Amino acid sequence: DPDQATIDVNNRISAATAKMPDAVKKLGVTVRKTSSTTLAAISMYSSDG
Amino acid sequence: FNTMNATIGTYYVNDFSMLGKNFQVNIRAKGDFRNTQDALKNIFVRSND
Repeated sequence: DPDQATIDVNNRISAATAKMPDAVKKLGVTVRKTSSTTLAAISMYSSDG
Repeated sequence: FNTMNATIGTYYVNDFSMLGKNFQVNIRAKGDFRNTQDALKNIFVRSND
């Protein structure tokens, strides 16, 4: 389950935000669920210039 | 109070990284006083002048 695993990592980041440098705390460690690959790639440009 | 916590208690200052860990900076006092009334004649704090 992506969510059961996600909110299991969360319960370890906040659990270990004590053994943490103070400078990384202020900007906040971010946890998210997203694939390690790339699904697609869009390109936009000017057809004239 | 900042002088008070740094002499009889423990003042958490900041942190530094040594040997791959992250240590806090605590400021205690070595301390070898008779009584507490005698210890109050040994803790100084400057005025605004």
